[PDB]
Parts: sequence; C-alpha cells; structure tokens
Amino acid sequence: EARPIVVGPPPPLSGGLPGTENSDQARDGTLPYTKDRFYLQPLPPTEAAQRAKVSASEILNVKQFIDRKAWPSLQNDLRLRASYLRYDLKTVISAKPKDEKKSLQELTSKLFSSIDNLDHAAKIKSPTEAEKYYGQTVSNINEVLAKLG
Repeated sequence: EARPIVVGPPPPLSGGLPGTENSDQARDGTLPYTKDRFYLQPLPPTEAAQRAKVSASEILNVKQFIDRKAWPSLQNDLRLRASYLRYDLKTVISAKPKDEKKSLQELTSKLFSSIDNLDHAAKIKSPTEAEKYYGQTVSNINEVLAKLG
C-alpha cells in the first residue's frame, strides 16, 4: 500500500511510526489534496482554489530558509512558489465577475509586494528583516486564503 510502513521490524519507541497508541496516528508521509483527479478530470477554476491554498502554504514554509541562511537561493526559490500561486489565483478569480473579484486581486498583489520585501531582506543578508517580512507574508497568505474558502 502507499502507506508509511516497513516489512521489517518497526522502529522502537512510540510515535514517528503509524500506530494506534493515541487517538491520533500523527503520521502520513504525504498529504495529496486531490492526487489523481488532475488526470481523470480537467482542472476547473473552482478546484484551482484547492491548488492555490497548497501553493500558498509553501510561502509559510519560508521560515526554513532563514534557518539555513540561504540568501542566494531564496531570490529564486520563493519566486517559484509565488509563480505557481499566481497561475492558480489567476484562474480562480476568472470564475466570478471581474468587479467584485478585484478585491481578491488587490490582496494577490499586496501579497507579492511582501514577497519582494522578503527577497530583498534575504539578499541584504538580514535575518531580522526576513522574519519581519515573513510575518507580513504569513498575514497576506491568510487573508487570501480566507477568500479561497
């Protein structure tokens, strides 16, 4: 099965492996939102919202660049996540009249301005400013995510 399990003996101690030690298994290995639906059905703009909130969550993972102090990498890497998100959002907003949905696109724009600030903070080698703009990107992601509810 596609489950995190081994045919050999399990590792010792509780947790870190699947089990029923607690009410929660605390283990999955991967979390595919729609998995194979993309190859069975076309991608409508409604389900583009599902893809969008996943690619948005990658921007919440940017804190891990600060730890690794990956200054020359983030300037490319964050923009890759941003591009994926941009494409999906561009699709979601097309499912509604352009006027009301403008409100979402203004958040979509504000969010990317805070990405540019984090990219500059990375290039200027400042972890403090990287965390400062990380807080802003997290807020902007959350606000856009509520509009994808």
